[PDB]
Order: sequence, then C-alpha cells, then structure tokens
Amino acid sequence: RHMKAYMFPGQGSQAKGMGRALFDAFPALTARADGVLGYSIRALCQDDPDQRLSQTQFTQPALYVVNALSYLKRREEEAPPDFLAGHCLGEFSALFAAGVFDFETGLALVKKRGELMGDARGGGMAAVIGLDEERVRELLDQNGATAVDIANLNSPSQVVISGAKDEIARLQVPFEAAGAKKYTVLRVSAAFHSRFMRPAMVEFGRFLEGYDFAPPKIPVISNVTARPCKADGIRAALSEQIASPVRWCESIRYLMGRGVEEFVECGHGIVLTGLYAQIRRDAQPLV
Ligand SMILES: *CC(=O)NCCNC(=O)CCNC(=O)[C@H](O)C(C)(C)COP(*)(=O)O
Repeated sequence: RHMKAYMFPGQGSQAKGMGRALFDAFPALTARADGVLGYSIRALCQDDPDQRLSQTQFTQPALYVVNALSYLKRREEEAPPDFLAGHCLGEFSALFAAGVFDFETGLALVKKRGELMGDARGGGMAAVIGLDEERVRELLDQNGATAVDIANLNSPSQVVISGAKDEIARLQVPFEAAGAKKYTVLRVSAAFHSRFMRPAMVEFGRFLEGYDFAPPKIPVISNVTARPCKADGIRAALSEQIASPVRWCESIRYLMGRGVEEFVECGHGIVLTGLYAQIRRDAQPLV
C-alpha cells in the first residue's frame, strides 16, 4: 500500500481491439453502455467498422467505456487511489471514478461532447517534440501564428499545437528549421483544446445545465488549472476544458509534490505511462 494516482488516457490513445477482455469480464456494464449509445460498443472497439474509432463522435465513448471498465477491474483487486487525473477525454473517466456522476450519465455526456466536436471543421493540430512551452510560443508568434494555441503541455519536451488547418501545415518547416526534433500533423479536423472550440464549449455548458453533479469523493486534478477540481462549478470547468489547454505536465508534477509514489494508467495503451516516465525522469538527475 503506497500513495497512488490513476491516470486515464484520451483522444489519440484509442486502437482497434481495445477493451476485448474487459467486455467479456463486464457483460452487464457493456449492455448498459450499448443502451446509452444506441449501437454496440464492443463492435465499435473490436471491429472498428469504417475506422469509426478515428472519428471523434465515436472515439470519445470508446475511450470512456474502456477506461471505466479498466477502472472497475483494477478496483476488484486493489484499494481506491488517493488522486485521479484524466488526460483530455480521460478527465471524464477520472470524474466518474470520483463519483461526480455515474457510469451511464458520464457516457451520455461524452456522447454529446463527441457529437459537438464532430461538427467542427477547418481545424488542425500538430505534435511537436524537442521544444519547451516558451520556445513554442515564441516560434508561433514569430511566424505570425497568433491564432494557434498550445493545446496540450504533455511533458518537458512534448506539446501539441492547435489551430487553423493551413496554418498548422505551414508551420512544419519553420519548426523543423528551428530545432523541433519532430513535427506531426494529426489526423483531426478540429483545433481541439484551442479558443476556436468556443462554440462547442458554450453549447456543452448549456447541455450540462440539465445534469446534476456531485462533489468528487477523491480529488480529481483538473486539466484546466493543474489543481484539484473544486466541490462546485464543475459544469463550468468541464465546459471550459473543451477550449482550454491541457496542463498535464504541471498536473503530474503537482501530484509528485503532494507525495504520490505510484502512477497507474487505467485504459488502453501506454501513452500516459510514457509521459509520466518523461516527467519523472526530468525531475531526477542521472547517476
Ligand atoms: C489530449 C488531446 O487533446 N487529445 C487530442 C489531440 N491528440 C492526439 O490526437 C494524439 C497526438 N499524439 C500525441 O500527442 C503523441 O503521439 C502521444 C500520443 C502523446 C504519444 O507520444 P509519441 O508518438 O511520441
């Protein structure tokens, strides 16, 4: 028994085949998911018909389901974590785990979230390796890209930028020329976690008015503030998260400052495990 945090992945971590043993182990919750969604979560995750997993309207419920079942499996065999943190979409899984809403309610929110984000066009995003936050901001401004945002601050050397599709394409060469060790235009049609998501944020906040949320029973480290979610204004903060940078790196350093000894990724893949290792390594001098 150690102080621990669970970390839940978001968009970009999904894969064809995710969740297989989990669906078999949780037939009853799989059925309830299928009832909220109106289609088979298992078929979506295991057969990826029409590569729907890459389409945000479907990606989001897919991640929610596999994350939530990964959580409940884990909870069969161990005590609950001391802290919770969800990366991007995964913030919904942390809130579920914290009892802010129940399984199916959260699934309903994510379904709506995915439909709203699915209507966004004209946007793009790129992952950049090798440049810190400050250097990224200065290169954006120096290239005239004032309407491009830093969407994810993932680790000391990994950020994700987010803005108009043509602008993200055209920034590649200049970032490469200025030292970006890698620059990859992502297969998204929206500028997620940028100010351009304001329309989605406002509509989402309106949609959330019809829901009631409980204060978290276990602290959830917000993507927006890098600090525990407050016991209220949770609806406001979840809507804001859509259009705000994801302060992941700082969230993780916070949890380490708070005494966390063990960091466990719940959900498909090793995206957050790898980021955690980068963050921890950067704080630890080599021998
Ligand atoms: C969290 C968020 O805003 N999600 C939607 C945007 N992100 C993606 O679509 C995934 C972009 N890819 C990455 O940031 C990196 O490739 C990973 C997944 C962090 C893995 O590291 P790598 O390939 O070095």
